[PDB]
Amino acid sequence: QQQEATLAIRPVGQGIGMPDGFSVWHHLDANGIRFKSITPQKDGLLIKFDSTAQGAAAKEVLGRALPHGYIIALLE
Amino acid sequence: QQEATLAIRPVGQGIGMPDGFSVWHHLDANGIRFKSITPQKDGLLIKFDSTAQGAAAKEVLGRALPHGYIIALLEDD
Repeated sequence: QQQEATLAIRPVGQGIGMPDGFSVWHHLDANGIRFKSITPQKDGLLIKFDSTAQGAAAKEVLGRALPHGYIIALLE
Repeated sequence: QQEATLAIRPVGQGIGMPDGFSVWHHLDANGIRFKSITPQKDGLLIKFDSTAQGAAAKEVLGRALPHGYIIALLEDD
C-alpha cells in the first residue's frame, strides 16, 4: 500500500498565532482535499494524508490560502 | 490518564455527515481540548487525552447535534 505523509504548519515566529485548524479544514474541503487526521499542537498543526500527492496538493492550497507568517512543510 | 475516543456517526443510511469543521468549531467554542480528529467515510473520530474531556465533548456535541447522530464515548485499552 501507499506511504502516508504529514503536513506541519507552524508560525514563522512569535507575534503570529497558532494556525487555526477550523480554517485549514475549510480550505482543504473547499478544494476537495481529503486528509486522514488533524492533530493540534502547542504552537502548530499536524495534518496526516494517505499519500504524499494529497499532502503536496494541500501544501500549494494552504500556501496560497493561509495568511502570511506560516511555515508549511511536507514530511515522511 | 487513559485516552478516550468520541465516535460520531449518522443513525442510518440517508442522514449525511455534518461538515467536519463544524465539530471543530463547537469544540473550540466551548474550550474543549482534543488530541486529534480523524474523518471517516460515514463518520468522525475525536481522540482525547482523558475520558473527562471526552464526556465534556459528548455533552457539548449532543446539544450541537440534538438529532440523527450517534455520539458514543469509547475508552482506549
